[PDB]
Amino acid sequence: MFEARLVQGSILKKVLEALKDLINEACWDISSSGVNLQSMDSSHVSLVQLTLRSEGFDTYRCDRNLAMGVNLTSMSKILKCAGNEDIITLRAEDNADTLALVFEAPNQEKVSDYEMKLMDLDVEQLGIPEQEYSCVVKMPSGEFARICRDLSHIGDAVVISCAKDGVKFSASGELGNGNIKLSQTSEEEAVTIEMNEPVQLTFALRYLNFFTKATPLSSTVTLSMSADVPLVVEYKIADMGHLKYYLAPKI
Amino acid sequence: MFEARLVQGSILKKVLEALKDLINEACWDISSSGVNLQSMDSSHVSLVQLTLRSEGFDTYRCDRNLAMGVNLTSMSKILKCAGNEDIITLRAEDNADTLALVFEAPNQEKVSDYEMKLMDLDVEQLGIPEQEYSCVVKMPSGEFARICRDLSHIGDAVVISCAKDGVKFSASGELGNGNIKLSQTEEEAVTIEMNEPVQLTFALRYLNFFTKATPLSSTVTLSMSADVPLVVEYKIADMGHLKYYLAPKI
Amino acid sequence: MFEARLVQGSILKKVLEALKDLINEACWDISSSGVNLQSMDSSHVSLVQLTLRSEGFDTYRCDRNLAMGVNLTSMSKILKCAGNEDIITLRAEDNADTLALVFEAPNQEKVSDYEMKLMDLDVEQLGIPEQEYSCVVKMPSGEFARICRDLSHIGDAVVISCAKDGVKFSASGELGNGNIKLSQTSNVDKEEEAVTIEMNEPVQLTFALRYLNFFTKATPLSSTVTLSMSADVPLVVEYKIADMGHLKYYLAPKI
Amino acid sequence: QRRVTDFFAR
Amino acid sequence: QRRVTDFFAR
Amino acid sequence: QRRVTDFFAR
Repeated sequence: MFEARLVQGSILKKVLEALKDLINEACWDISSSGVNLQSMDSSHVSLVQLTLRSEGFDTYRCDRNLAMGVNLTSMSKILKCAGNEDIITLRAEDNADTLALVFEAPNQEKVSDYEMKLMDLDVEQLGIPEQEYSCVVKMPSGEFARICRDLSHIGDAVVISCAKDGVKFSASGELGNGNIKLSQTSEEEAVTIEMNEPVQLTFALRYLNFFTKATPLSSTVTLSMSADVPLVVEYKIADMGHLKYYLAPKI
Repeated sequence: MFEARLVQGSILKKVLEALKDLINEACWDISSSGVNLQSMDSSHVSLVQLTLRSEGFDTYRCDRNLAMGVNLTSMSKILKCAGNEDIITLRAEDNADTLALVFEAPNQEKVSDYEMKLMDLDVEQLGIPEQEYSCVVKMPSGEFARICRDLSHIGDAVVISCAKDGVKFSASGELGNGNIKLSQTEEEAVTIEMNEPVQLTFALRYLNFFTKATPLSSTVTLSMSADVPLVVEYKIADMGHLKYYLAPKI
Repeated sequence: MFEARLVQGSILKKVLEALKDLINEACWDISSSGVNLQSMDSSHVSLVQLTLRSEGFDTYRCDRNLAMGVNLTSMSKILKCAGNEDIITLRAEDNADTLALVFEAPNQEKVSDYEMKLMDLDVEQLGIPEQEYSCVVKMPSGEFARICRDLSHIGDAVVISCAKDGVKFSASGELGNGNIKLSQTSNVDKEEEAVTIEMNEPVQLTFALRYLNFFTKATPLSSTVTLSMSADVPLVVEYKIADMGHLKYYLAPKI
Repeated sequence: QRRVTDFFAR
Repeated sequence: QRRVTDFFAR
Repeated sequence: QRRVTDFFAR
């Protein structure tokens, strides 16, 4: 069997909001070490990489490794039926092709208990090895969303330029063009830049907007860029795991 | 004439939100004893039964019994033009085919005053008798709405099963299926007066239209018996009640 | 050059909400006396008359008069990218066909800096002459919105009747009809919560609600609104922009 | 689905 | 619905 | 536009 219980249920609702809108299907890799999901969106331009360490669950049992194929829309519609304060427990009969979720209202004498069909899905995972990056920007996840949405009223693509001093997001449009300069600040409200060498890259906003759906998962977000290689937008899921989004640049 | 003044106006807005979406037309039965509306929705599957005792109005005059035929959509659009704190007064010239509503702002020395055409409608409705029921569940009206909406993401029809211990709402669907168990636990409480166990199946389509009454009451009571209609009763504190009847299946 | 800095940025966002939905294009008249916009909507039934006195800006430089042709939709989409507490600075190279806006977050971190293309706009502005009006009604701007929206559920057109006693908005419709009477108010506890009527002689006029609803988009600019009517001449719906200017809307009556 | 017409009558 | 065209000039 | 299927494999 596999059985994981999460006292802060809301984490799992917040996760499936971030994803359901970017990827319909996805293969959950269950193991001792915890829960790993990696998918590309249907365009093959963005890539999602969820990690929930087993450590960060109140209860975690898992006898064999599973590959649970989940329609994320189906699973979102179900987590919609879970209160934010609810204590969510996933359970999968190993010898079964269905996944059970149990929501206990933190009290007694109310218990929702849903059960969703699983599908076969080829976990052909991609390779992502961890790297030194040229620029890393840590900033409030709000301010990153606020920026990405605001430049969408201007242009299709944002140019992210990064120095020691600060970081500059730029968009050109039909109507005009616009520039947002964040400076580095001297506790999650802070903007900070670990910088090997300057980077300027262009990314589709279309996509960065789907990523900021993860904004209610973390105080802060970190952006890791290098010359002509994918942007990594990493939302920390405090004391539990992380949700990394990879976007390919242009020219 | 007939002339009733209601100091808590919001009650009358809250009522017409519950109804307007379920029934376009409806006959108001006016009398000494107060205001009685009973209608079925156009499908003949649900039935609404509003009662406002005359005693719960600040003023209440009514010379003979009337049958005022009201398009409830028309009357909703008008009560939308009444502030929540407003003091609503209905007035119908007996010798007239129009109904007047007057909204006095309790503060602002401002007074809205609308006037809406009535229609002829057969007041000759159904004879729902009062009954001992097998199960009665009292629960927060919020939690009943929260439940009915949540199972709508799953299935068409809910199965309401009722024991001593508690009550269980169950739905099957395309994507999966689910079960919500309330156990027995002033208005925050869940409680079950139970003669014998009942399990019945109802369309959620409809229970969702009923929960539009959820802002009328802290609590709702569900009364079921074997192969006879569910009664979803919203109390309208110290004024009357709004009972919804839904027929079960197979 | 021209360069104006406004410490309360939100005023300029609030303005462009009122306008953008009524008028796509519009010619801003810049001068030492300040910023003047006058446009009709494309139907020629309503007319907008914004004034922002130079006085009411924290900084105001302006060497020659400009006529900046602005697509207001474009300029709304840009002021949407300005936080409410942000310190907005307009700058226009006179010898340039672009207008620059700079939003400084008053606290910390960050400075947005947009730049929007201008258009050539020969706009025949009209000559509204100042007049004694028959009726003037000052009332809370909220209560005027609350009224205009409520009668929209009833009818197309409102009849505004005005005596010494009070003022009465009336609408007829398919479903029924309605009347809202405001009385004149002494015993308040707020100067802005009051309804008051300087009245030379009684007036009754008919106006399209379609339009009065676009006007009430200015409701977050002022505690109060004043209505000025006279027999067979336009209604003036005037929103005061405290210590800064005013936004006047003119609507033509019927028959 | 039964009709609620079926259980009670005029 | 008379218009403002015909109340003010140029 | 480019692909993120360009950097990482099996």
